Amino acid sequence: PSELMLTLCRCGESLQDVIDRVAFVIPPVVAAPPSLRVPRPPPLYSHRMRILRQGLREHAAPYFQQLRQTTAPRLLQFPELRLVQFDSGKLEALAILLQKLKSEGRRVLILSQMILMLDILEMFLNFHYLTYVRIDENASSEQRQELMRSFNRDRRIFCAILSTHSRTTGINLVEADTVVFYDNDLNPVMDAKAQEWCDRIGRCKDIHIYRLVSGNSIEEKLLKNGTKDLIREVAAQGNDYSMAFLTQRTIQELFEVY
Amino acid sequence: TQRIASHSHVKGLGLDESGLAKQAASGLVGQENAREACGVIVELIKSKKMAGRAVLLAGPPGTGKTALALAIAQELGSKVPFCPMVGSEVYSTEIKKTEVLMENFRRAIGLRIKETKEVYEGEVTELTPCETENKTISHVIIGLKTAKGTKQLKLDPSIFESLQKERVEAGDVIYIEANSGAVKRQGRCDTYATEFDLEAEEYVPLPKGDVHKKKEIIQDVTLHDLDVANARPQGGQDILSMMGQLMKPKKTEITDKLRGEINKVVNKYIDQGIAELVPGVLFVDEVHMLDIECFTYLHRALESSIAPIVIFASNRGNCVIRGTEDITSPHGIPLDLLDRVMIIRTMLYTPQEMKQIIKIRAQTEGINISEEALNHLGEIGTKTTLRYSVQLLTPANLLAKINGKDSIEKEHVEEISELFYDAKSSAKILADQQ
Amino acid sequence: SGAVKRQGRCDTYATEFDLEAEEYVPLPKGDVHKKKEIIQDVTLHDLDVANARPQGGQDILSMMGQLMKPKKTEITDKLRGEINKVVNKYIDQGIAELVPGVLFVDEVHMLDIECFTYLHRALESSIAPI
Amino acid sequence: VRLQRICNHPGLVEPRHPGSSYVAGPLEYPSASLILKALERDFWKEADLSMFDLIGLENKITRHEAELLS
Amino acid sequence: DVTRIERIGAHSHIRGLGLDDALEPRQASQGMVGQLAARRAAGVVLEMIREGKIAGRAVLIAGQPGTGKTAIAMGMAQALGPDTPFTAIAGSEIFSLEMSKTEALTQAFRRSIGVRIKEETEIIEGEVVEIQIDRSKVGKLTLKTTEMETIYDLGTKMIESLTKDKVQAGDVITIDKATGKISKLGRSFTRARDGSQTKFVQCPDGELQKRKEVVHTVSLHEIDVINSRTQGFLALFSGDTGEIKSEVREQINAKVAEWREEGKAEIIPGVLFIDEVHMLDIESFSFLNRALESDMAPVLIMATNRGITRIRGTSYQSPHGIPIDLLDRLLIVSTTPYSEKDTKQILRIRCEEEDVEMSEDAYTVLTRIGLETSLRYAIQLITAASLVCRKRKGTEVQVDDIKRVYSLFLDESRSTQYMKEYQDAFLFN
Amino acid sequence: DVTRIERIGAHSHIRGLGLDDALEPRQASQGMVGQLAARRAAGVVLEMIREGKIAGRAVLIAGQPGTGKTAIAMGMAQALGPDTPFTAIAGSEIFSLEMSKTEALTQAFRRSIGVRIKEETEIIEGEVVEIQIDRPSKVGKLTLKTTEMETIYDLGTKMIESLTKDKVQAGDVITIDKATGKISKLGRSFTRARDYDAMGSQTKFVQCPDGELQKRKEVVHTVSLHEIDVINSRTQGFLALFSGDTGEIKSEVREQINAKVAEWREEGKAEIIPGVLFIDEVHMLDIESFSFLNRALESDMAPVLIMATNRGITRIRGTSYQSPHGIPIDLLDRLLIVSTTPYSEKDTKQILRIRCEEEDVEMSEDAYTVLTRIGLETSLRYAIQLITAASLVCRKRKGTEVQVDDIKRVYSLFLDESRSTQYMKEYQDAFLFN
Amino acid sequence: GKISKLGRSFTRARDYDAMGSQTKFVQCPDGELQKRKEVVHTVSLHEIDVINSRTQGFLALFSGDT
Repeated sequence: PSELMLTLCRCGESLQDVIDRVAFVIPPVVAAPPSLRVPRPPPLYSHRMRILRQGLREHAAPYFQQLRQTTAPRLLQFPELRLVQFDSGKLEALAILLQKLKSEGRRVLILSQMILMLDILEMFLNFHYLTYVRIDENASSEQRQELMRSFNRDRRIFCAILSTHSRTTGINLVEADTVVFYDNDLNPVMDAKAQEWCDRIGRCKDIHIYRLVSGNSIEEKLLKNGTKDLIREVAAQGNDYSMAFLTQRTIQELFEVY
Repeated sequence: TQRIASHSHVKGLGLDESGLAKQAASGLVGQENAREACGVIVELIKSKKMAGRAVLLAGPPGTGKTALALAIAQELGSKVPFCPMVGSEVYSTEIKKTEVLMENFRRAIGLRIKETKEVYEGEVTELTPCETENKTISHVIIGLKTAKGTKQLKLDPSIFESLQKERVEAGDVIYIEANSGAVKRQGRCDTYATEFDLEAEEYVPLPKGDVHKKKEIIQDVTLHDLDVANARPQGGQDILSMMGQLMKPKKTEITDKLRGEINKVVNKYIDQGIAELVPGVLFVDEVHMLDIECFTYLHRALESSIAPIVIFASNRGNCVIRGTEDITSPHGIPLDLLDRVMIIRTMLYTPQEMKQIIKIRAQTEGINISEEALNHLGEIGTKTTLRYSVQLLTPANLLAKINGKDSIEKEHVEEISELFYDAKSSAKILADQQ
Repeated sequence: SGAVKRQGRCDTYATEFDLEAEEYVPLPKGDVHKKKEIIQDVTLHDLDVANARPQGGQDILSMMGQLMKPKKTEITDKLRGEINKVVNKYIDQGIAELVPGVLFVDEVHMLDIECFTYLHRALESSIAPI
Repeated sequence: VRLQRICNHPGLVEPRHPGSSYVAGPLEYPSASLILKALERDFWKEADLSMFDLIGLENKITRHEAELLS
Repeated sequence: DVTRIERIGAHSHIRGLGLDDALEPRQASQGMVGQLAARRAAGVVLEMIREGKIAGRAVLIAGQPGTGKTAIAMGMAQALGPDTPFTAIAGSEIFSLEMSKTEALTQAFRRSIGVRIKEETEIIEGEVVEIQIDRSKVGKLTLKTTEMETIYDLGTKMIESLTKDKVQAGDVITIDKATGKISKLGRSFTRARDGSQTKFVQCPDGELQKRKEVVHTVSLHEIDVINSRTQGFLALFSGDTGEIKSEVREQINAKVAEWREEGKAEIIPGVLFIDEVHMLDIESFSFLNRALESDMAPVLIMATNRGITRIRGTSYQSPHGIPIDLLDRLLIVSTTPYSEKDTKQILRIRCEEEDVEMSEDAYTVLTRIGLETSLRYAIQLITAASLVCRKRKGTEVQVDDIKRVYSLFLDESRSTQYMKEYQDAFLFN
Repeated sequence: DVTRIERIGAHSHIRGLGLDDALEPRQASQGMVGQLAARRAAGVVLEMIREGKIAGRAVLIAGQPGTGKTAIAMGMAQALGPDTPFTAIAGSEIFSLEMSKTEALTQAFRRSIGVRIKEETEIIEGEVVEIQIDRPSKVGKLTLKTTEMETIYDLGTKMIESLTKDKVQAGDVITIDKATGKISKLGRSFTRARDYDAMGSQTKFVQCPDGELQKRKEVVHTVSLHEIDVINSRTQGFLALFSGDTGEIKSEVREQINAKVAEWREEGKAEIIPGVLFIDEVHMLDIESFSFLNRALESDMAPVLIMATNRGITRIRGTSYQSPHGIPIDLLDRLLIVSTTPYSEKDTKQILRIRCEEEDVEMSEDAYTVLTRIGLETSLRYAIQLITAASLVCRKRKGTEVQVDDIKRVYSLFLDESRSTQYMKEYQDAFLFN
Repeated sequence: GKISKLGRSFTRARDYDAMGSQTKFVQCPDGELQKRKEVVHTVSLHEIDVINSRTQGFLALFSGDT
């Protein structure tokens, strides 16, 4: 009369686990029922419909939540969260790096020049169940100092996310022995500010630094060859001094791949 | 990598800029007259002026009737609808045959609608009902928080019940679509991630956009989707609709009134600039399996002003029409329907064309083959049929791989032909050896 | 019986509200205790088919029977027998009169052999019509 | 700059969006009020055929109702 | 131009019967050509229809294929207009798995009889620039109208209904005096100034309480389906009607007659058109024998070519594939084959509808081809020839384009010959 | 003793095809004997199935009755293994009242294609060292350990709910899904206290987990396309997987599912595992079914089709025509034919030897010779059936080996078709409706 | 328990029936409350099958919808 025949997905599991994994189809359209409109409904018809709907609602009240849960349609898909990691190889490498560092018991600082990339990193870290603290331009100096101290005092937080363009004064010490750079800006002043904070992170403990680079691309061209030293003048110079300051040889060297 | 199929080598009709057919292009070789005719039909379809024009591809088996129909689909591109069908599908248990035909007619008419979607998303700061007798909930007040701000909203009690649906509470992140009233609880905010060492909740970040957003998108639908969505309504909130949805769903014999109303509102969308119509193609392969009732219904359907372009295919001779029990007619089709149709004649292939197609299928399947084995396969194709000769390539390649060779030779083809027999040879065994 | 209905608000209340959703009704005339004899004519219309699927009701199953598809079902001979019994009882009590009528089957050649063979027994019945 | 944005994450340029259905709305079929007044009849010529309701199955049964009969 | 859902089809060019006031047909008028006797007979039948006194009349249109009987029926439909019902079906459509053949014909008959009802309403209108409504509830309807403002005292027991369905500042609404309903127009520019597809009207006009009569034409089938079930009107769209009980139909007939005699309704008889009636069977024709004897029956029109042909469901043969029991109960209209001049004029009309220019030599060649093979084949070559002309950047269709298309696309007469040349290659002869 | 549900069937002795690494068949191996060419061809087809590149290839096994067509099919099934699908049906099974023939064949086609879905999960797995719940809103604390490490967790409310509903207590070994907090209990490492009366189940013990308490692991789930169709066909449509109320799944659902599976394949989530559909006695199919198969085999998601039939020139069902194998030549051109020959004296003897081993029956050599001559004279299946009867007859006389007299005894008791027909012709007046 | 309701007396009226006085009277009890009695139920086998086939399969006994 009863048995474990409901294990239709193999490897045990309740069948709702597999249903959630492969249920994605939505109607192309969906529409509400047609409405019968008359200028003046008769009294008896409306009375009957009122009685019928009141009775159905009142008598389905014990069943109601499960009822409308079973019946309701699926109208939204949303992207899967794993596609965040899959769409970027830097996040694919960062997953391995952060898993290794968490196995080592380490704590990290992750830095990027773009505020939006921090918004994506929040979703990545939630996908890997990692707690974090965020600092950016929109955070006030009071909020920034308080959140940095919250990261420093509390070991429950695995990592800290910072905008490279919102460093600001006030940070006296960091309770972390590892740093990851998601990107490097074209402005040499931010490179100088990065290299200085690689030093004033502190000699109280030995530290490591990581920098993610997209292979076979402009990031590898700028980093390994050091082509930024040719571009460096434009940040202070501005565009108006010379339209073609970057030579054709520089363009050929930079914008190329094997 | 995608799996190889019978017509995967076909990429188009291979016609030049002047409309004439190149001898070998886009996976097709020969059959130049039919390819030029199919190009004219492609020009007919892309003009979007005509309705109900019908075409029949007629010829012996194996001459490429299905390939040219699929070559039209490649030439049109994915933007135009192309609804393939086979005549056996009309015999449903749920609905009558003419309904199946009319449903497939409507599937081939596309519609690109600009839709404006109102969405609310944010962390639920608070959630308080407001109720009173006219006893019942007049509305629910909800607050939402995002990185760019916060806002207080009052919403319908249907959305309030759709919030109790997801077990939504303060601090949870949600996504509401006001057009349908659909609600999704994405999860709890990441601010509360550190509050426990272990908790069953799934955490998501705070939304970064505005609390209320107004977005414009373009939706690809057919007329059949609009018909079905209103025939069996699914997006309601009344109790009666929910009871009706508990019934087992089956296809119903949709009326002409509903289709007329859908045509009316589609015309209103087009006049308002909201929507664009994209009429397409219906492809009924093996129409000889349709019966006389189906053929007779197509007289009225093909004469409609809404109908798409239709492509038929048949290989029969002076065969008996199904359902008539003594009436022979060409192509297994009645004369009266055949009068309403332009016929494209498909021819048999020469040995050189067979060899060329075999080489194309070999390089499509990833197979190297010597010229001797290719000539032997061409001889086999002339002796038996093209399709039999093509099917020997993969087994011969497997035998060559088992032998350590990287290419087919004649001995492998000989061994495969000895192992696997064709229909004519097997029939000779049945008739002579018995 | 227990039947109650508001026919409507009285017509003298024309200035009670500036709008309405239900129309007013005038007073009735004659004595308040209205009373007269009536006659109604029926067949299976509300006897066999009425007792096949119970219309009305107040449980869940009757209510969601009210929105199921109406489908004809093959009524049992036993229900017809009980219907005949109660109708005979009420004829004996005198509040009902039996009026046999006529069935006209035009194009009778279109019936099947099974239909004719059933019509043998059907015409041999004592309750059958002309 | 655009290539660097692509190198970081493609969602910085072309984010994925949720798929969804095209909400069409109701058709609003109109008709007159007398159509709903069909099959209505009048009180002095209708209803109260409950004497033939064999399927009522009300409280208690014939084994006790026979005493009520006599 | 933007593509509407209606596009050019087989019978789009005809827009009526080309008849003068004396029902005498013109040689070419309203898209129709020739068939003078049949067109005159159709005009007589049309005058019989629109008078509406005589019930259950049946007509058959017969002739060879391609002689325009379906075109005649479409012309009758266009000349009759939308104010009278015109139900069109094929004979194959009654073979439903949901219902019997007789039930399908029954509700096809009833879709062709309209019931016309006029209803009176009282309605108030005003612009929602602001609402000073509290919700018991209190309000004064602070709305605007061009003649004088829509301020108006409100009954306190129902003011929540005014605020129920999201009435918001920057809108225009209408209110019913007796029903109490409220409806909205949306983001009007005069009120919403400070959305797409909203009512872009200005501030409303009139003396607030405006009288309005509304006319509804409802078929008997709609009355049947609506009253058969609690939410039966959905079945009109889904087609989930079962076999409607006979008890419902006679009650509705009695009620409709009562409304007609009481003056509360008007009966509008229409037409049922069944193309290709030779798919019907003996059972269907036998039902049609007695269905046409009802006073509430429409005019019936039928089309079939045939000769002496087997009746479906039988081994018997009869003229037109119809039993003679039914042929006695109808009048037969005969369509003759077309001449050279009529064929040429039809091709001229079709080229005009398709927006195609051709040379006179091209017209001559296409008229030769039309008589040689078929009219519908020649009509098909117009579009293909225009497309071939367009690809070579031509302005008018020439004889060479038609010869090219004739070489590419071929008709049954040549396809059958080429098939017979490869008889063993083609299957199951 | 211990009779499991699988007992000795007709093809239980077959466990493979008995082929060399070079696909060359052995004279007797894996229960198969004889049919060298057919077994070699089946091995080539099995390699085609294993590589999985080519879609919709069709094979027919043909020959007289009793020649091992079905045996070759089960040999392919056993050699292929359980990881790849192998859907087997009879041709009569498609004639359903719930659905059309085309729908049934579509479901059968899609049952034979596997989707190997793969995803990452994080678990917490450890021996429960301590748990505390301060129920009065509830709060609590949990402690877990492995052989390597221990950790204390401050619990959230919903985790406490899950722990209480599962009645987790110390000494248990559990696995906690980090994504949703589902708990699964693996066993116990410590006994419950013996002071407690009546709760004294002995049970069995499980070792402590090793390594980290929290781990990330890959998990693979396999589902067919038909399962995805039925789940997405309607709300609560999963019940139709068992009940079979899958009536006429809409085509748009299947198109959406195919697109989603393809994009999953490109996005690294899933792998397509194309299997085999086997239709034994395919001559029961109607002309409409074969016409549908013509187009169904041209899809890229099509599996390998295998069919078995014995007919010669024979009527096609649903028609008055005749063709080889009772199959139209439209389909026979699309497939390769494998021919099985009748068995010789030695092959029959080896089959009977293998069958005696499966049934645990010992017979003398004279008995084997006599049964071989009987099988050559009447049929192989009759001689196989006599083995069990002869063994029972030997057993009831308390014998140890089946002798010639037992075989002759059962030959007298049980009749074959030829003798029964002869004796029926003697009583031809007594038998009914000749 | 399974409590049930048979009738009522309306003690204000006495010795009236079938006219417009005391019309709602049904019966008065006539014996001691422990009314043990034997009752016999006649039923066909098919009715037992129909009653047992569904939760409320007895409705099919009227409609014939078995």
